[PDB]
Amino acid sequence: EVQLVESGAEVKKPGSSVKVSCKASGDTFIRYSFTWVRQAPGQGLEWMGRIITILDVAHYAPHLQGRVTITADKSTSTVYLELRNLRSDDTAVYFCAGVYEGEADEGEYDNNGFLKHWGQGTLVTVSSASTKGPSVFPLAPSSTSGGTAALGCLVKDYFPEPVTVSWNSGALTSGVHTFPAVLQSSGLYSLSSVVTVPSSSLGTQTYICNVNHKPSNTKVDKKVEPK
Amino acid sequence: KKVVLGKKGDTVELTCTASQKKSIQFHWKNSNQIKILGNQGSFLTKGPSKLNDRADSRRSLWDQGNFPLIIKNLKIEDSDTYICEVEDQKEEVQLLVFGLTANSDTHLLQGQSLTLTLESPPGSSPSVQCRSPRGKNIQGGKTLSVSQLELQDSGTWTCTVLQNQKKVEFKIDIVVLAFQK
Amino acid sequence: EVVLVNVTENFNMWKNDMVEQMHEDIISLWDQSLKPCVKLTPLCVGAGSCNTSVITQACPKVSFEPIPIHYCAPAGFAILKCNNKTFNGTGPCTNVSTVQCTHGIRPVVSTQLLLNGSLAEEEVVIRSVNFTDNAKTIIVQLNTSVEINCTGAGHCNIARAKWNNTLKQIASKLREQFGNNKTIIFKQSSGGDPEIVTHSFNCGGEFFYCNSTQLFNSTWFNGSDTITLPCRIKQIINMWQKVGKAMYAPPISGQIRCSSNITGLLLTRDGGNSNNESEIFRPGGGDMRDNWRSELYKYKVVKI
Amino acid sequence: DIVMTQSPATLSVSPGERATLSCRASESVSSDLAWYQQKPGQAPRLLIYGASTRATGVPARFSGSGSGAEFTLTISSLQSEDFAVYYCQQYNNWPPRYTFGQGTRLEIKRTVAAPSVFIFPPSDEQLKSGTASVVCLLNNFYPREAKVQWKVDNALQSGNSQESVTEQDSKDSTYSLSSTLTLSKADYEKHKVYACEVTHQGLSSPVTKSFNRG
Ligand SMILES: *[C@@H]1O[C@H](CO)[C@@H](O)[C@H](O)[C@H]1NC(C)=O
Ligand SMILES: *[C@@H]1O[C@H](CO)[C@@H](O)[C@H](O)[C@H]1NC(C)=O
Ligand SMILES: *[C@@H]1O[C@H](CO)[C@@H](O)[C@H](O)[C@H]1NC(C)=O
Ligand SMILES: *[C@@H]1O[C@H](CO)[C@@H](O)[C@H](O)[C@H]1NC(C)=O
Ligand SMILES: *[C@@H]1O[C@H](CO)[C@@H](O)[C@H](O)[C@H]1NC(C)=O
Ligand SMILES: *[C@@H]1O[C@H](CO)[C@@H](O)[C@H](O)[C@H]1NC(C)=O
Ligand SMILES: *[C@@H]1O[C@H](CO)[C@@H](O)[C@H](O)[C@H]1NC(C)=O
Ligand SMILES: *[C@@H]1O[C@H](CO)[C@@H](O)[C@H](O)[C@H]1NC(C)=O
Ligand SMILES: *[C@@H]1O[C@H](CO)[C@@H](O)[C@H](O)[C@H]1NC(C)=O
Ligand SMILES: *[C@@H]1O[C@H](CO)[C@@H](O)[C@H](O)[C@H]1NC(C)=O
Ligand SMILES: *[C@@H]1O[C@H](CO)[C@@H](O)[C@H](O)[C@H]1NC(C)=O
Ligand SMILES: *[C@@H]1O[C@H](CO)[C@@H](O)[C@H](O)[C@H]1NC(C)=O
Ligand SMILES: *[C@@H]1O[C@H](CO)[C@@H](O)[C@H](O)[C@H]1NC(C)=O
Repeated sequence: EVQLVESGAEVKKPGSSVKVSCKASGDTFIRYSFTWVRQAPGQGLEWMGRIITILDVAHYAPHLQGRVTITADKSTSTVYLELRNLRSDDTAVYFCAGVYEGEADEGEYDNNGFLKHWGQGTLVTVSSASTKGPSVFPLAPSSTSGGTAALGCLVKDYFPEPVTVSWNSGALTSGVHTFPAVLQSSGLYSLSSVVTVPSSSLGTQTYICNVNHKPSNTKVDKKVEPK
Repeated sequence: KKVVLGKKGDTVELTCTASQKKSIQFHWKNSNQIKILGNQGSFLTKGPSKLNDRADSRRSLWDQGNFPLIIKNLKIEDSDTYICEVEDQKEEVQLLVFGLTANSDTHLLQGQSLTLTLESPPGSSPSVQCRSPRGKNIQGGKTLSVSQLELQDSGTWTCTVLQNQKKVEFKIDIVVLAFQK
Repeated sequence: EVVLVNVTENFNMWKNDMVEQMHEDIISLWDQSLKPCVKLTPLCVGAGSCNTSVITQACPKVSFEPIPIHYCAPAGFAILKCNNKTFNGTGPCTNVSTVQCTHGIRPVVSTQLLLNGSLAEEEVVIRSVNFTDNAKTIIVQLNTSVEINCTGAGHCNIARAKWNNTLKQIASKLREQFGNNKTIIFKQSSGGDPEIVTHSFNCGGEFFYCNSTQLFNSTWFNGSDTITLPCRIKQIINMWQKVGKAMYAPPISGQIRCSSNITGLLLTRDGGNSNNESEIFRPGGGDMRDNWRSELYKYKVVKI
Repeated sequence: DIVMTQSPATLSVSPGERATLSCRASESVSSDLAWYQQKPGQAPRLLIYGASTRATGVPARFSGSGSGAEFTLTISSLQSEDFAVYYCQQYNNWPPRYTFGQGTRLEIKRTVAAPSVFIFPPSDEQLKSGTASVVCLLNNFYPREAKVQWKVDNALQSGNSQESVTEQDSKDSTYSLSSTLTLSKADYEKHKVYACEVTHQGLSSPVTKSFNRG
């Protein structure tokens, strides 16, 4: 079997090109064919193309034909996807995937179209927006009725994805909901992280949300207090 | 009477060109008429020679009337005269394979000796000249020896072997250790 | 058709335009009939920059089955036929006929063994453009055919006794050519492309590659009831028509069977500077013109 | 263009029971049909290829059937780890123009649970930055379907809010939802009462949570 490890996340302006890579380890490289599949946020899988590694021949989806190139470097066991003239709607996770074809070096070739092995994925964000860290605002608990109170942090106006949120430096996980981000009309992302805690615990227990945004090297800690 | 020099362990390409840009029948043989390699239509054949598993051509050039003999991982004993028969004509090329090695692969001390040994085929008599990073020049036949290494001799030496008016270049990395006195 | 009395005509099977014509015809036949999923051909006409031509097309599975071809006289020409039953194909023929067309020739594409062709009418015959040249192919024509049965399950069968009798007849002809006191040795192919290292052929539309070592491993003038050759069906092949590669789809039939008659061989002699009193012969082929020559050696086209 | 269509879009199944997923092709693809499983944040995983052959590491409770233009994925007894999104893939054509179905989301069917609704006014800090985000939280409900409306001074709002919803909770099988209303500070201070109204199967009547600015 083969392990597929892809290159890191990319951030691109519309009109740029991107080249993502995928290292295949663990088996005979030329006995596999490799395929690129992408998935826009909230959407399904989309087949982009597939290279017959032994022949150095790639075939592409019609809607991409002309602006996509798939190559393979047999000397480093590495597969490449290049996407040119990037559009905002090209924002997706890009997966490298592969399948064993038979003893290709001996002329045996199944030409399998299914996909057994998958890389971890590469986020490619295409946007006019520039990198920026989030503003973090408290969602303070109120008079949140019952024996349970709700509180949180609003994590607003950052780009690009992702942002990571924890509570009390990882000591608090029970009852936490960190919502998927939405894309605001400004082209910047926003999310909320909330948690439900005993209301009797307000005033005695301190709650701090830890927000990390690697792209802008920003780390914010926000104490969320009653009032 | 074309002479080509090869390096032991390297790859050499011997050329054979036809008078027209078309794939035709060719065959390479050695001086003892042993078949090395040729084509049968659009397929490659290999003969019962000692070069068999190290011999190849470049088929993407056949349609242009070029039928090279490519030999990888060269050995001294590959030294021979090779003949390409194409268009009822014969191209003769003499191959000489040389190897050059230092006495040790371990790090040397200042003041210690370095000896280089040229490995060569029967019937040849080459001249060797080698030069160290500092400019130290030494010349000889089969064996070249420097009596005492300087610290400044550490690095890549460049040795040129001269045979039949032709020359080939060897690069050999030598380590000479520094010390605190 | 009509025998020409007292007429002596020179033939040269190694320079025969009928061979070139048939070759182009078979290439065209294959292009139209057997389409690969991917086809690759080199193109290095440029300066230090190669441009592999790549064709991708629909590749339907088709049961390939050669049909006899008759060549009749091209406009302005006539076909002459050597009636000498043992003619070597190169020299004067004292018994010549004019014919309207050749016999029906099945254009079998194969290496090593010639299949479904014509048998010699008298004794086994061997032909070469220059026997002294170890690089020139030796065409063997049997006078008795030998059955070879192949299956997509991965092997070809040949009766061992019949094959053994065949080798003895061939070796005796090789002795008669190279020396009465020479030992005749058969050995496996010495190497090259898979298509010529193995006995390769097409059966049921599939490309077979059979290990022929067991057919060529004996010493002459110094087993089991059936010889079973391991075979392999390939999807990626080197093309015989010109330099390139083609890819075909995997088989769709679980019962691929064919039986052919071996009617000839293609051999090469090792040669070399040896004071040794023996000759070594290995299976060869690859140039399909030799296949067409094996049938057309007795014909020539002359302008009226 | 061979179009693959999956049904249903969402399948709700009680743990330990059978699930049947359907895949349809716009024309015949013979048996060149594969099924994949995908969990949030992960790569897809091959389950079935050739219409009915299980990939290595795939439990026997998964089985594929069909040929031509209609296919089925059956999971005979749903385990906790089987709840995911499932995709079919056609790979019959040549030259290759392989296509995927749009997916069937397989989720856990549990009893109805009404949301706990919380409202958060904007923070003083954000107000100082010149903008006002009001957040409505619907916590731990089932099923996923919920309606949230914003009213500002009894005026029904549209086009100025965004919703986000969590993945189904791995412990209690509920969902949570946020709705965020955003206005400029100037518009925010032009009104008094801010209310989010929640409609859900678990609630006999719409639930309203509100606050008076200031
Ligand atoms: C042909 O040969 C025969 C027999 O040798 C002879 O009688 C005759 O004169 C020759 N002339 C022809 C062509 O009839
Ligand atoms: C190869 O062929 C293409 C298409 O005809 C041509 O544009 C290009 O210049 C050629 N050279 C290479 C190696 O790309
Ligand atoms: C028939 O052809 C053979 C081989 O070329 C030749 O040796 C022989 O003399 C021919 N027979 C006659 C009757 O001339
Ligand atoms: C072929 O047969 C002819 C007689 O038809 C003869 O003249 C010629 O020498 C033969 N060639 C060889 C090499 O035996
Ligand atoms: C010439 O060959 C024919 C066969 O076509 C045969 O009948 C005849 O005996 C031969 N000619 C003679 C009389 O030598
Ligand atoms: C075939 O030719 C050989 C000589 O090469 C001979 O011994 C044998 O009898 C012939 N067989 C037939 C069927 O005439
Ligand atoms: C026949 O082959 C030998 C050996 O290669 C060669 O020396 C000779 O020139 C060839 N004869 C002809 C007529 O080409
Ligand atoms: C090959 O098959 C035929 C039947 O088509 C049979 O008569 C013959 O005995 C077989 N030969 C073998 C297995 O060598
Ligand atoms: C032919 O092969 C048989 C086995 O089938 C073997 O016994 C014998 O040695 C061979 N006959 C000879 C050498 O004439
Ligand atoms: C054929 O079989 C023999 C004996 O098993 C083996 O040595 C040889 O390498 C094989 N040849 C090919 C073409 O694989
Ligand atoms: C060659 O044949 C002999 C007997 O004829 C057999 O014992 C030996 O195994 C064979 N060798 C190969 C390479 O198949
Ligand atoms: C030889 O002819 C037989 C019977 O006519 C046929 O079945 C077989 O396919 C042919 N063999 C080849 C390789 O064409
Ligand atoms: C092969 O030849 C034999 C004997 O002439 C015949 O019985 C058989 O039908 C032939 N088989 C094929 C495949 O042509």
